[PDB]
Amino acid sequence: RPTFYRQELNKTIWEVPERYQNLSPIGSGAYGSVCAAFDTKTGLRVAVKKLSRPFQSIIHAKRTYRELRLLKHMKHENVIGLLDVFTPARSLEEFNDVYLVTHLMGADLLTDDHVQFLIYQILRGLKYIHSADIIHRDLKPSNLAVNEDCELKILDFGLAYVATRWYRAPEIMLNWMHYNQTVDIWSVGCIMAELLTGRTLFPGTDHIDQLKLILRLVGTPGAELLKKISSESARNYIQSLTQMPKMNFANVFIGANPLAVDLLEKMLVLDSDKRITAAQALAHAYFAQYHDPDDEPVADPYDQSFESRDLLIDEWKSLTYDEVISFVPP
Ligand SMILES: Nc1c(C(=O)c2cccc(OC[C@@H](O)CO)c2)cnn1-c1ccc(F)cc1
Repeated sequence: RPTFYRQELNKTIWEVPERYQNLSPIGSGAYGSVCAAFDTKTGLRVAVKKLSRPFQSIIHAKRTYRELRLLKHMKHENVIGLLDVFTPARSLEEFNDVYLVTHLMGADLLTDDHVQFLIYQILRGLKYIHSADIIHRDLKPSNLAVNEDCELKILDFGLAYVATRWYRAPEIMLNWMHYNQTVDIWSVGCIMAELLTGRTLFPGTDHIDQLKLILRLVGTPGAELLKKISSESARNYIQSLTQMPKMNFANVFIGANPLAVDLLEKMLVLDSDKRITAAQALAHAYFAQYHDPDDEPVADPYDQSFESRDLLIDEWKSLTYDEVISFVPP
């Protein structure tokens, strides 16, 4: 066990191991605050998220457990992974704080070769994630941390402007049909289109407007898709709206690489059974310059049985401590 040091930066208190020096506060969030930090052991710059209020409620307790379990499991070039996890607490009883340490990236979310590399990496990262039955579910430019090699990593959570709903698959925002992993692909689509044009594709001012903007482009659900809407409420809503034709995506993404536009038509379909998977998306002609199937690996199986559990603050708290204790750096 290493020795720690204390620090107040931005009204929040920080208790890290000496091995992490020069804490620079660089971003904040709903579930915590990230500091930049130099790691004396590896000689690398790293990020440190101190989870804010990790064990305040059953919802916080579970969430904290969830975050740790996922980062511990993520091992991939395009997905943010745990370099170190620690706590100033010397026992489970005192255990009140959780710090997560990962790589320092650079920034967030240009030429068609850039879009290609960036989107390639996101989709290489969603192939993996998706392979372990995980769905990012809130994929957006600010969970996409790039450095100057242009090298991408998917963040579990971003930093703090961009509305989440600007990037949500209709299905999982209007709760309107059975959803699958391909909710992230809708987002990648929305992200990809932004990189190409410079403009948010679906810059909606709320749920109803968002749906208006998506339908402008993609067209109202036809009889084959209306068929799969499970909500009495939403079928009503859709069918009542004034009917819109589907657009030619070349007329909307003009001068964009025709292969880029083909990938877009393939990602931005309402019918989540038709939508292109990550694994499929990589084999698209658009990525010819980077696609390599012997190097788009899948992930170890991931036990999310815990998601279906109702436990007590203290129990979750204990499982998390377990995961701190059971860590091994790479
Ligand atoms: N690794 C990162 C970053 C970054 O590296 C990052 C992201 C965007 C911008 C950014 O700025 C870097 C420079 O401005 C400061 O050196 C860093 C932001 N959050 N996280 C993160 C940390 C610990 C976790 F457990 C989970 C996620």
